[PDB]
Amino acid sequence: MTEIALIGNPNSGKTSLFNLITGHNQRVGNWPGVSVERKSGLVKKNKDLEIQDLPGIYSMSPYSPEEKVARDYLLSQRADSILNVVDATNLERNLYLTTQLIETGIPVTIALNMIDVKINVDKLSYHLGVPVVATSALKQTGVDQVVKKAAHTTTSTVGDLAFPIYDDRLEAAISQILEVLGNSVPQRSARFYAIKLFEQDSLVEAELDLSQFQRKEIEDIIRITEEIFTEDAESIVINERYAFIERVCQM
Repeated sequence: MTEIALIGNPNSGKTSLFNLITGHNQRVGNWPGVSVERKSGLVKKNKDLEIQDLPGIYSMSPYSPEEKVARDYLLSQRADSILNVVDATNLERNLYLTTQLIETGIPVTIALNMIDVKINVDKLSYHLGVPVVATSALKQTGVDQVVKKAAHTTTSTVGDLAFPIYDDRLEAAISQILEVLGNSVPQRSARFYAIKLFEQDSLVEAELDLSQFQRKEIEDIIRITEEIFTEDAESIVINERYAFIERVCQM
C-alpha cells in the first residue's frame, strides 16, 4: 500500500483537501509518546492509497512537537510520497517548509492550492524539481490528478532528486559535513541531516551516534563558515532558504 504524507502550512486548505480526498472513512489515533493527534484516511476514489495527515507546520525546527512528529515520520521513511499543500496567495512564505520537505529525500508533489481563491506552474515545477499541480476546490479540478501524481512519485519510482542549491560557501560546508558523516545517516536523507547539524539542531545532534572525531570536524566547519559570513549558523540557512525562494519566485 502506497502511503502519501499530506503536509503544509496552517491555513493552506490542507485539512480542507484531506476531507475532499478521503471522504468519510477517517481513522484517528495518537503518535507514540506524545499527545499529538494522528489523523489518517484512505482515498475515496482510490482505496489502495492511504493518506497520512500531518499537522499544519511552518518549518521543521526542533522547537515544536508537531514539527518533531512530522520530521520523525518522514525520516523513518514510512511515507512513500509527500503531497505538499501550498497556499498560492502566500507562495514565498509557504515554500520555506517545502525546501525542508524536499531535503528529507521523500519525493515531493506540490498541490498548488487556492489558485482561484499569476504563477507559471511549469516554471515553478522546473526550478524546484518537483511535480506541481494547480488545485482549486471551487472549480473542482486537479485534486484527483495531484493525488495520482504523488501516488506515482515515490521513493520507489523516482531515481535521483533535485535539492535546493544554496550559496557556494554553504554548499562547501554541507559537502564537508557529508564527507565526515560517512554512513552514519541514510543517503536519501544525508543532506537533510547535514544542514541540521550545521544549524546545531538539538534533535539531530542527540539522535545520531557520532564519534568524537566527526563532532570535532562538524565544529571546525561551522566555525569557519560562520566567520566567512559573519553570521550565526542557523541564520545562514534561514537567509539561504529565503534567497533560493526569491530566486525561484522570480521565475
